[PDB]
Amino acid sequence: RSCKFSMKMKMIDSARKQNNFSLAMKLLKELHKESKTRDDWLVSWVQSYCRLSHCRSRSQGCSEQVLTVLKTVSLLDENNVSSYLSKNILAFRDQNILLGTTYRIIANALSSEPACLAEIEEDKARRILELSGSSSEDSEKVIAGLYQRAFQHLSEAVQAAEEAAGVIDAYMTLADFCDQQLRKEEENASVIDSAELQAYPALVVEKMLKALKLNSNEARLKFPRLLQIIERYPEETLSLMTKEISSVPCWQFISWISHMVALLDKDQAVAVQHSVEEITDNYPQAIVYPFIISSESYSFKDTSTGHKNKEFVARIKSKLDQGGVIQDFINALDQLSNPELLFKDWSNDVRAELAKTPVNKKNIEKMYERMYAALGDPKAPGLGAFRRKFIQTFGKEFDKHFGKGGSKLLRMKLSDFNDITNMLLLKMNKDSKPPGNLKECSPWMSDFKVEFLRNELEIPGQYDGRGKPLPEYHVRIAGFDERVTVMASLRRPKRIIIRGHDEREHPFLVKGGEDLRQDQRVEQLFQVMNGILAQDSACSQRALQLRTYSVVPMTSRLGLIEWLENTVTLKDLLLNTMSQEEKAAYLSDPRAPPCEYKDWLTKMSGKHDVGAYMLMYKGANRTETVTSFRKRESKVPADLLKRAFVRMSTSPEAFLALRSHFASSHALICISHWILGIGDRHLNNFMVAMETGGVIGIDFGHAFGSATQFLPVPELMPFRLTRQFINLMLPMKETGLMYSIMVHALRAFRSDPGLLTNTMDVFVKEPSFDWKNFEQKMLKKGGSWIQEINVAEKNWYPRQKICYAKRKLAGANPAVITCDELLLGHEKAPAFRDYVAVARGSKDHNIRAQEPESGLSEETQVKCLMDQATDPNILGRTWEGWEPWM
Amino acid sequence: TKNNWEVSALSRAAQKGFNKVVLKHLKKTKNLSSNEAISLEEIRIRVVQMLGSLGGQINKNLLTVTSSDEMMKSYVAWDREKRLSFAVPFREMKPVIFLDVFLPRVTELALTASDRQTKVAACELLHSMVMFMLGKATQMPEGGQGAPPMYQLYKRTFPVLLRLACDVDQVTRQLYEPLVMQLIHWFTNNKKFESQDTVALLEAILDGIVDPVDSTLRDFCGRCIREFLKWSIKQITPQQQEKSPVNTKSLFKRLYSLALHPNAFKRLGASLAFNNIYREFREEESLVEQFVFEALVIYMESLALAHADEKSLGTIQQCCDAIDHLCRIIEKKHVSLNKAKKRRLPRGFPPSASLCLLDLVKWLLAHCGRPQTECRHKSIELFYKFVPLLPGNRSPNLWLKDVLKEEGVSFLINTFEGGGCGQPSGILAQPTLLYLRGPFSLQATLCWLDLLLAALECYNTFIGERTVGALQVLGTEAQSSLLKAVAFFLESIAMHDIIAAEKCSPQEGERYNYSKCTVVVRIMEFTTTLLNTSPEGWKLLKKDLCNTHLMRVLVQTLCEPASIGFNIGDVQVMAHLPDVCVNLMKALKMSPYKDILETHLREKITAQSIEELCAVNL
Ligand SMILES: Nc1ncnc2c1ncn2[C@@H]1O[C@H](COP(=O)(O)OP(=O)(O)OP(=O)(O)O)[C@@H](O)[C@H]1O
Repeated sequence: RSCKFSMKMKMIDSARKQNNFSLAMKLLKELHKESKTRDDWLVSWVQSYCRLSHCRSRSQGCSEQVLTVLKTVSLLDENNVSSYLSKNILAFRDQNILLGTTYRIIANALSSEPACLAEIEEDKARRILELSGSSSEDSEKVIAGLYQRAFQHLSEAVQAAEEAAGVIDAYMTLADFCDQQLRKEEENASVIDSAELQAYPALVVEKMLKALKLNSNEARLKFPRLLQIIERYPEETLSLMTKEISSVPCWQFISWISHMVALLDKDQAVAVQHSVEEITDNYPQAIVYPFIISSESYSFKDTSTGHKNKEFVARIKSKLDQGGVIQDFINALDQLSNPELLFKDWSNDVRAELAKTPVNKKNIEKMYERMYAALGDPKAPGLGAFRRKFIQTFGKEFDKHFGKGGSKLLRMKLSDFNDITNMLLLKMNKDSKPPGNLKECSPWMSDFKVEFLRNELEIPGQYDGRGKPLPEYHVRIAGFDERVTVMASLRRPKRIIIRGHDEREHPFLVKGGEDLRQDQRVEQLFQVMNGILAQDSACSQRALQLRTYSVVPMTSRLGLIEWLENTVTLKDLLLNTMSQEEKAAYLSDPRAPPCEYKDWLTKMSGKHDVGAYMLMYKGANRTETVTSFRKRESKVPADLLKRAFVRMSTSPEAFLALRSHFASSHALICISHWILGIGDRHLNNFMVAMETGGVIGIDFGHAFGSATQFLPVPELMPFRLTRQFINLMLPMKETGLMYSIMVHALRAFRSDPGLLTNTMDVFVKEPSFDWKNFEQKMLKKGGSWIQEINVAEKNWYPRQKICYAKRKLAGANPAVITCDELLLGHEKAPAFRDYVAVARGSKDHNIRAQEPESGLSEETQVKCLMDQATDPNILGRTWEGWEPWM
Repeated sequence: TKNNWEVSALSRAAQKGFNKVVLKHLKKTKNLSSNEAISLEEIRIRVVQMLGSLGGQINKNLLTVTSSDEMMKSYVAWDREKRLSFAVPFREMKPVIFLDVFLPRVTELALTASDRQTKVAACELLHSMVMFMLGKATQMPEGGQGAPPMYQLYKRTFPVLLRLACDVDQVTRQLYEPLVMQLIHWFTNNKKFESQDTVALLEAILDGIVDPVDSTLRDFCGRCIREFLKWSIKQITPQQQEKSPVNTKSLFKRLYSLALHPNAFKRLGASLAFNNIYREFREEESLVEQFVFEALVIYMESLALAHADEKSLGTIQQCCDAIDHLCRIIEKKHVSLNKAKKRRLPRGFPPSASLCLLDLVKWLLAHCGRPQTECRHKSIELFYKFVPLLPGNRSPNLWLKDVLKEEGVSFLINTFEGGGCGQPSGILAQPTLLYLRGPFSLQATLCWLDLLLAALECYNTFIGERTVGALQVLGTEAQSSLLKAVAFFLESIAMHDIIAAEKCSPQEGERYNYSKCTVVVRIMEFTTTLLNTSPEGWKLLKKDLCNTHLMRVLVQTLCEPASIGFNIGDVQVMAHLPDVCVNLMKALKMSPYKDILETHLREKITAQSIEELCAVNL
């Protein structure tokens, strides 16, 4: 009989885990009799019932969630304490954490809609009021008393939990409840409430770090909340966080090692210093490149505190770089840039410097020194058979056309500096050659020769930060290849190969010209994203994960991208699929869509340039755009992706598996790029793994919403859902698998909204170069928002980007976020009203227009967000390079 | 396997009725009951019963595709285009079937079948399909499109052939052991040596040797690398050697990369590789000179890496044999191996343009005191074998005397007590324990006991083999710390200090006790070397070595050696303990310590003890 009882209890646990509550309720209903025969069986029964009722009260709304959980308090402050809840400490821990979650569920049911308390039943409403202990209120203290009951039971659970895998969960549930209680008061203006929540941050920080010491992923993804909570509660939690980090093992911060070395200047860099100095001790190859990028902006703010931080940064610099081999590698990668691009960036940044009054020579010397160290003085730190050919034909046009730097150029002359700079640039774009082998490109990497004595360089991108690193297995640089191909792409990066010590080729992409920290923070957000999906059950069933690569920013204007192997771009997959007549009639036909779009733009505008767009926005109605987009889109061949997947798969089983994996991965990256709004999603920014079929998204240059702010033509679609995707799913449509994967992913993201918007603190703490440049190009014009947001408050621009991201992940119309971005960036354009009247819909022919501005639901959001992305009115007016017909 | 009732003497008897002759036949055939072995059908039933009795959660590990990348990496074709078209000759039609679609089923059916008729049929079909693949590759129009590039099919077919050629079945081994060798003979021809397919075959062999399951597969791909070398330095022209991606320089480079790998199977694979190619290495002279020093330092460092592994993998047993082969190579060509050419510089050396046998003898002498055991013994043995064949052919007694005088006495003590050359570690900096900078973890204690063993083995070998007299090194003229280390160990570690008195798991107690008992035995051998080798200088070993602590340890390992921590499960150490105890007690007879030994044995071995043992019932 005891065996039959235990087997039925395990079946009930499995039925609860598989969301079979209607079966588990019957199987547990017929064990209520036998459970009373013993005390063990009664405790295990009521814990099974209470846990089943907690899992049951998620789909039910308020006034049906509180009913389902209210029957489980009526039998838990009852008996079984008689010699059994005193003998078993684990049953006491489970008992307390179950009753704490019970009171938490009631208090959170009575808080979003606190007009439901007497809207259930009077006996049960009096049961609520007598459970809290506070009396004779309507809604003012019953919720606070239930909160105090939940906190009391969870604290008893932690005290009974300290005597892993069993204590981690009580730790995390208490810290999660207390962090939610700390987050609930950010939008209420009260000091009584702050005075009763002030005991919480210590019991957040200490318990979360004591969970992280027991090898927990769920505490490791909640570390930017710890680094954020000191900015809000510094005097009760900074020394506690300082002493509680020090027992945590050495390696659980290597993923967060770009938050730490950028927080290493602020007035909270005392709780981070032991971990930074010991990572510098143990693994002086993880922290080096973030230190070299972070050390260019620190601004130590002379006080009695800041000298310690100056000396700490100096000692970290002394502990790293140990022979200059990393700095030599950086300076040897800086040689394989086209100098014409560096000249272009120098001229643009000088023009941005001179376009502001009261322009001084206090900060023009700092720009002339680097361009003279790079594109001036020939006796350099190092160069090769390309830079000397550059310099001995163009440096003599610098010492007379400007002359000496800070003694002749310092006139204002923005009309005349632009004259001479253009007059040199028009000859500088007519002598550049694609540089050949590495014997002419950088004569350090060619004869690298590892054996100096012992200066070992790892290949960057490693140290994922999810376990003990074991740095012996990491492949180290033992040579370079003698091939570099330069890809044109309007900006020219270089594909090199780092020959490892295991006699293998490791291709990397070296791009110079732009700051690359934004790619790195986007990939860090993707790593947080597919750690969020891995703990959500509906996404861990389908195994939804985002394919991330490693981006290593070394300095500004220098970074390394990992080059993934045996992938092709999406446009190459779609052009190799076509036959000889299809490719010919697509690249060369007056009636092909690449030419017909330009002809139709000229027939709707009269102009040939980028102005043809802004004259066809206001100039064209819906129908002339929609029917011409359909007539354009009916010209390309229909089933290209189906043809590629039939050509690459063995059988019908393999074709269904490859098509489901392609559609599932692309539907995951659509919602993932929309959450942190990425643009420039043309077909050369998607890569497909040719061995697995999955899609990889690259190039996060327009990372937060900026393709619809800082562009001469705005991008109004949230992601890429053109015709060649939705004809892969035929005979069915996009409303099946792609929609359902998007619902599950967006629901997991909106389950815990805190993690993604707490990871983004690095965007406002250490802002990149392109975000300060976008801040100055946004502060130039000024529009409606200037009388609404404070410009003298903070850096304020990544705070606004986090406000948009948090706002759309709180439930928001994607039509609203897009027109808000057009309002924020495209004021005083002639066609701004048409921009909003396109990006908002048409009220009878769309679903994104007859929806509320916010408060939106889970399925409704993606239902009005797929409407925007495949809309012929929007897709008929998009940049020609995007190719919205494909 | 339907075996019904045939025409037996039971059926023809039972066809006429049910009578006593059928009873006689049943008591014969039914009651044979001698024995019968287990068949394949009973095994298949037991495998289903095993999979049912593991459960349901353990159960679905037979379908080990639970990672999503190994899910989706099994749905793509082996090559995108269909190669191996076959026009089936009927009389009038010749339709085309593509044999690419049969390859993944036939390969797994030839590897894992359990049915010998299915397995033999699959092996024959795979053989003829590989022949079809080699024929269809060399077709008549052009190498680009008139010859299909079937690199993608070769890349997945070659490991199957490598496993089939070491298969335990007799027929498939007779079938695929010649096919692999014929295939290496063809792919190391002049016609297809710069190809990408011979790179695929070489990569398949070098991924065969590192395989962490099948030892037979590693043993066979060693012969495959040997055949690759033997037919790649013969069929081709000698100047086209050093222009191929698969030449012997790049092969040896990839061998060294395998040899210094942290994973034990890759080092074991590189060791097997040299153990199979040492003949064709030693019989080529413009290759052996530049590479023998580099290869010896690589394999010595691989053996030093093989110290911290698990002692059923046998990386030590292969790596020492590889080192012995390089040794004997150096022996046969030593008359030219002590010129001063510019060889390929071994890693870790300071840079030079001359490479002789002399600085290699200096290197081995520098690494005599390293902590890692078998590398230390091999370094010492190689030094003692490389001295007499040099300029002048001096003994080590002369050579080390000269090097000792022209560099100082404490140079030798720094090589011995200073543990290894790439660190300033050793028992110079830690004579006692008393400090290790931490909470006294167990990997630190083994490191110190192992450093004590290193310095002890160095001193014992150099004093016992008459190269250096004991009086000049153990006297105080350069301030060694060995006798202080020995004194500390016998004082407070040797007797009882298992995990209890070394902090001032039960499974970690044995890994301690092995390293403690080996240094007890090595202390005793060092003492006997002192008392037999220097019958003038026993005065130095008075305050530390030969005292009541050594005699208490000696009478304890004499009478009850389990109490010190020796395990009786070993038999070599327990058979060796008689010899070291008798040699120490025999060397303690021609010494003034004879009396203290006799009073230590007189306390523990008496006549009253023998009367007390036998007064009990036995
Ligand atoms: N992570 C990567 N893995 C493999 N290939 C890449 C990767 N990133 C870029 N590439 C290759 O490099 C080329 C350009 O890359 P990318 O788009 O990132 O730089 P870019 O073109 O300067 O940026 P943008 O697309 O904004 O112009 C592409 O054609 C692509 O094939």
